[PDB]
Amino acid sequence: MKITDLELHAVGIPRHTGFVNKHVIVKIHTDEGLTGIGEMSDFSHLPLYSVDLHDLKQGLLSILLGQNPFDLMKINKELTDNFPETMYYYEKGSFIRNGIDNALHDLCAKYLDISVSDFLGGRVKEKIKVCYPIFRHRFSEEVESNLDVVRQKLEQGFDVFRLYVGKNLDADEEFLSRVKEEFGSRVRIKSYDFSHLLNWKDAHRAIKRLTKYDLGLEMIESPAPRNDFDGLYQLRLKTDYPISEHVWSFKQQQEMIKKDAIDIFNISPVFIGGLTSAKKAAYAAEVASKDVVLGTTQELSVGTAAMAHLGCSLTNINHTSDPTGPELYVGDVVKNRVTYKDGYLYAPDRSVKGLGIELDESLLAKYQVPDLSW
Amino acid sequence: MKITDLELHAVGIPRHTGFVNKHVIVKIHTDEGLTGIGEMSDFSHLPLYSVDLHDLKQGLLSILLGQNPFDLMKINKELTDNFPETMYYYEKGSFIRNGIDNALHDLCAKYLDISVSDFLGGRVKEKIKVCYPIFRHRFSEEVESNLDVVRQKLEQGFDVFRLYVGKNLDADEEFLSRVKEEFGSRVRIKSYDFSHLLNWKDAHRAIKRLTKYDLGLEMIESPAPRNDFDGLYQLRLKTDYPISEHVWSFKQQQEMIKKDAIDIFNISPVFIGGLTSAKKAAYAAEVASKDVVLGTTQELSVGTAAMAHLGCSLTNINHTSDPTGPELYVGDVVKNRVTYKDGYLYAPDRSVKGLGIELDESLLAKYQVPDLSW
Amino acid sequence: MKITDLELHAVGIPRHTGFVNKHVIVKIHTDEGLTGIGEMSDFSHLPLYSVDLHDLKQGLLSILLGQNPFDLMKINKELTDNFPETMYYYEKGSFIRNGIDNALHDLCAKYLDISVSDFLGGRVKEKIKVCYPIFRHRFSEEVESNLDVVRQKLEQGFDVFRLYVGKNLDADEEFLSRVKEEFGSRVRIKSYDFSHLLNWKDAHRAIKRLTKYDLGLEMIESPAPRNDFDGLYQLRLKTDYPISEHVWSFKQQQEMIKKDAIDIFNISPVFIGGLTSAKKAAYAAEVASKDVVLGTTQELSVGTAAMAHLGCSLTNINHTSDPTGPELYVGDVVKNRVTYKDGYLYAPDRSVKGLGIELDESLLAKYQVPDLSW
Amino acid sequence: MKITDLELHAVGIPRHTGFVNKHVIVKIHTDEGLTGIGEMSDFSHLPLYSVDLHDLKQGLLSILLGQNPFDLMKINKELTDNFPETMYYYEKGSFIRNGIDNALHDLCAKYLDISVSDFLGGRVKEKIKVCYPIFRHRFSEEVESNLDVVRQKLEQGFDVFRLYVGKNLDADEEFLSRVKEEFGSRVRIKSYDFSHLLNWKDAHRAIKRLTKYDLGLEMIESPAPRNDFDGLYQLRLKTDYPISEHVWSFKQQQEMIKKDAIDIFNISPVFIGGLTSAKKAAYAAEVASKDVVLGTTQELSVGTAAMAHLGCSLTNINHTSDPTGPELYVGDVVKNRVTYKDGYLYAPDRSVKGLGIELDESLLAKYQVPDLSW
Ligand SMILES: [Mg+2]
Ligand SMILES: [Mg+2]
Ligand SMILES: [Mg+2]
Ligand SMILES: [Mg+2]
Ligand SMILES: [Mg+2]
Ligand SMILES: [Mg+2]
Ligand SMILES: [Mg+2]
Ligand SMILES: [Mg+2]
Repeated sequence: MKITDLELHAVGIPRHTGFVNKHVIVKIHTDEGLTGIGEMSDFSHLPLYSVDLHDLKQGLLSILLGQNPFDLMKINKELTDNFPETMYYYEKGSFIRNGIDNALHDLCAKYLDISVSDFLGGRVKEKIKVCYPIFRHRFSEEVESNLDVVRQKLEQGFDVFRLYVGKNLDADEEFLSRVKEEFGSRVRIKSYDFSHLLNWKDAHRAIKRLTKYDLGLEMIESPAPRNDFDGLYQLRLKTDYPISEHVWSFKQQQEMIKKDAIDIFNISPVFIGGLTSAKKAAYAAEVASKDVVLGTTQELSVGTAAMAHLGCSLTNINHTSDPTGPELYVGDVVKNRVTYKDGYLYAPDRSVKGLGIELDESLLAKYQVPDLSW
Repeated sequence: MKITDLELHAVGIPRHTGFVNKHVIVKIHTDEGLTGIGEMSDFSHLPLYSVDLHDLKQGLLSILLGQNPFDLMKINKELTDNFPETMYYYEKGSFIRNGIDNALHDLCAKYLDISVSDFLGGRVKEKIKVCYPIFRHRFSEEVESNLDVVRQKLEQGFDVFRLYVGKNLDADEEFLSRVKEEFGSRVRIKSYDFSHLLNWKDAHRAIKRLTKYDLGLEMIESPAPRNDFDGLYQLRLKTDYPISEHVWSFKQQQEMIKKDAIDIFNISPVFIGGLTSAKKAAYAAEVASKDVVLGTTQELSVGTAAMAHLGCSLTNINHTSDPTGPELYVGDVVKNRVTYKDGYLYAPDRSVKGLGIELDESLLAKYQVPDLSW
Repeated sequence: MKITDLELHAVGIPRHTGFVNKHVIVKIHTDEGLTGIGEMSDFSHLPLYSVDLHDLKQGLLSILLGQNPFDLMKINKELTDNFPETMYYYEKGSFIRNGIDNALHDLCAKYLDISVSDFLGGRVKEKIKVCYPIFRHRFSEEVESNLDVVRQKLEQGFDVFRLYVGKNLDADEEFLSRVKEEFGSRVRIKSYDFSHLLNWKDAHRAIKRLTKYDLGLEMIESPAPRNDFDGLYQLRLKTDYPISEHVWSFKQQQEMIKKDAIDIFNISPVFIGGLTSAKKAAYAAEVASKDVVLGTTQELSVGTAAMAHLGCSLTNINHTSDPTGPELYVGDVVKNRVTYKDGYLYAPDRSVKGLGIELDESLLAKYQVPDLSW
Repeated sequence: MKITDLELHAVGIPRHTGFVNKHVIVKIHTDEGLTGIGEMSDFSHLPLYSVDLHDLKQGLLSILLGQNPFDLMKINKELTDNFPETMYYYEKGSFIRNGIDNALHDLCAKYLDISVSDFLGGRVKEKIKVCYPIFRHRFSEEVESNLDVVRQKLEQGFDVFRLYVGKNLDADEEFLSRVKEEFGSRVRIKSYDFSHLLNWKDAHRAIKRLTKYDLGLEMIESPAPRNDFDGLYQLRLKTDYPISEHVWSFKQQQEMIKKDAIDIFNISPVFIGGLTSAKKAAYAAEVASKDVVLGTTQELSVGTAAMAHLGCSLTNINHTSDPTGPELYVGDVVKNRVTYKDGYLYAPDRSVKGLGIELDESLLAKYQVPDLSW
């Protein structure tokens, strides 16, 4: 059983807001005709340079050609050797490794005629609670528009949201006051996300006035600069609420564990390099008796499905997660877009082998983009 | 696909030394006729009390009956809920969980018609280097006998050994001097194992005189009392050689990681509760950029095979391991025992489904024992 | 003067709630006809396995046979060698050592024709204040039932209780509000016990809202996971109230002392291995200028009497203790069940030699159980 | 059973060197005619003031009169309340409490018709290894004289000595060189005692040149100023050999434990206030997994016997102790002095009740002194 070819399809699916994110859909072919599909989700992040996909395909074929897809540990070591972890949130090498490793999981599962769920340790639950994002306000003039978003997603079933804060605290505060006023307990904002834009002391001040509003608040995310482990720790000690942070490299995670800097590890395959790497991160968290939540970069259906299977196999997810990427796009490239019901992401049909998602050649062709250029 | 019955066979296989260790061979049956086999290896350790196997079978059936063997994460959480980690090296609950989880791996692999190796992440190598143990001297009068053991195992291919030290340093020293003298570089003693019997400062003194002899020395193991994390750390700082310690609970491992107390994590399924738990421990080590070696409690072929598959799937095993249990027994309960050659333990033929080991009913009957009584 | 035989009687005494706890009553016979009695209190705790009493009797006879009961230090070292401390709250080896050491105290005292009190250092007081437990609420619907419990025990003299909290804070809060309302200062809740189910930060949040009600509150017990010494310390620093924790091993106690992690050491013979071990723990606490309280696992009269003698001999017990085990059972196996008056546990009659409690063969036969099976 | 009177006899027994040390022999009488004897050993230490024995007798009678001698915990708390621990090596209050508590142990044991050994926890061994002291050299001219002392005590059975060092390192070095030369391995110097006269760094330098000679060296004692816990710790880290220090108060011991400042706790009843306090110190050491040795202030037979019983009841004495006080005096006030054989102190005949030592009125009369004046 061996890998014989690889395909990288660049696609651009516009968000309802108009901005077009670029993704790379992965196909790994074998000698027995089985093909695994994966997704190098959202390349549209800084740094402001783009990867040559023709060159990339050659490099990856050099790595995978002739290999046994079941040698996940071996292949992942080789992938990491060529695309080293960078300690940077949006390292493009992580997105690349992610697409390949996830496609490998789909491939192996298909070969074994089982769901990716059964290749990941089975089911602990059938679905995980997720939230819809409300992006940070810059002016109080945006509050009204965001209240409309909340009302709309709420009727569609999303009763939990996460709010990006830090730019305009007066606006953040107005929004929260308005939601509490109009929706009462009908809606919950499980997280106030600072996205690393404030130093911990400024975050503490913000946290102090924002938490005046507690609508089912579960965590404060990224309340310190990237990799400021000591700052996270100090803030963790002054904050009643759990502190969460994204995991972007094992080195970074190792340091936050050693220092007991955070309470919840926000893990997402795309940022750590795939399902294999995400499981390791999740297990490291488990060994350290720490909670986990699934994060997101706004992936499409194929990338979101990966997390659906992973999330339903973990025993240490006790809070609301973030993967609602499909909700932000006008379309996708699959035959069956992932489904959200009552603010929940369900694991794909367990009787369907592989990832449980199927690509649609017509859509792949429709959203096709020449390259990943900016 | 569900579990329908469970069998626990207590057996007593005498060591070449005469002492009879007791083990419990596990069989997990399903509705489709597939059966997984496992081993609750060596119950003959303190505390000086024994488990009622009739009661145990009922308790475990209560847990497993009707479950889908592929729900490893779910089942393991339930197993840990009923047999909590104890922070004690020889917690019998660990041996119990181990036998069940390993049998589940064999069961799932058989169902999928693949080797346990392919269910664990594939192969990184086809074999791992192991060592044969030379137990601690009490009197210098024992040195000669142990030199005979070294000469015998060496001609059988074992060129690497581990030496238990700490009781009689003069005897330890004579042995090492004699081996260096007679065998030169033909033999290596990869570890000096104190087995937690000395406080770190006394170990440091011992390490100082013993390391005068360096025959391919790779590590100093358990040079401090059980759970003395601070002592291990201090000793790690004063010792040039890597410090290794057995992993017996996630809490203990978490603390040694946070404190950077050791250099090599000695992991063995039996002491941590099975393959699922051992993989998590191995991955936590990997995430922390720490080395791993496979340890042992002197298991039989079924338990040793588990480590053979695990060991060949890990990318962070860069030292010699310890599983040579079968070499200490006069027999086993399998059709074909594990295979050693030139001091290496080979992972069973990847073409064979399951664990690649098969029970022998007549041998099971032959070594059968009524209970686990002392 | 030597030990000639040993007897282990397994018994099951149902609680008023119906659940039947199993205990093992101990009898140690000598060559001079004197017999010491002890109690391996409440074996009904996880792990979910049970000890073979036939095997256990053989192992213990192997240890005790022919020994001089007055060699307590020697015998206890040997007991600990065979039943090592585990760092786990409910290590069955502790229960076993406890029953033997306590029976030895009874035996020696009888031989000397003095009360166990006079063998333990005499009297500092004649009784110690204790409290009755109110188990944790899961639903607010249980509050009424627990208020009835409080009213009933209060009229029987128990004006002090301990409350298990952490599962449903809204329910915990309602209960406390209701008691303050109905009983005012007539009743005191000396402790809010989290039983290690919350990580320290979540406990801190709970402590913050629960302590809004202070009905003679004396301590916050186990507000962190088992063995989370650093967490206890951090919480100790953020909490005005004393922090208490159970002592289950010398290693654990040593760490909480070194780190100044807690304010009150909750000591109970059953969890530390007997009177000899409990005295050492109490004295270590004294040397460290730390307060002590006697804890419980809900023992019967024989086990409770042990604590009555111990408690009245210590000079560092300045808070309310927990041993009201007999109050939860429908019966016992003694001729004289322990005395509770005005919420106080009195030390047995000092003029009666030994423990001051006598077994009742008829009751022993009535509550006899064939084994410790689950 | 109650205390009815107390007697304090001041005595002066000259050392073979001529200097006359003063001690106070204690007698505690009861209503049943039983009398306990104790010893307030060696009052001849700074500070340069002396205690009024007439006043002291009144103060102690005020405390003890009418009390039940078996109330050791109660009486000791009261003794400590009136003679608080001082954190100073030679606090006279400790000597005072010691004499009373030890007399109480003798009294209780006599009442029960058992050996003090059986009142202290029994026997673990029948004797403990001790050493003879060689006082510090000031001039190299003293070396010869001390070699004569070694040769003399060696033929009498004392093959182990302790050497006081620090004043003249050249002399210390010559002595050690001369002993190694003349006696070879016939003699051992188990400890180099600095007696707190050097700051830790100067001690380290001394330790470096003195340990060039290792004649069965077991420990380095008091290598730092009194109560310099941090200095002891730092030195403990730079020294291969165990570091030992005398225990003179629970506060001091608590700090050395918390800081892990030493390896061996040198405990002596006289410096800590008696058998009751010495046992607590020994147990605190045990709970902390630390080794213990019995120290000395050069007591007579009654005080030395106390340690003989204590020493043979402890399980954590794994090194040579120091009580050879009787060997330095020309006489005593007992009918039969303690027994040494081959460098061991034997616990008095266990079949003899009480301390196993009896006073000689004739000797008491001939050695009596008017007071404790300097
Ligand atoms: Mg975020
Ligand atoms: Mg993105
Ligand atoms: Mg080992
Ligand atoms: Mg073993
Ligand atoms: Mg409690
Ligand atoms: Mg209990
Ligand atoms: Mg000294
Ligand atoms: Mg003196």
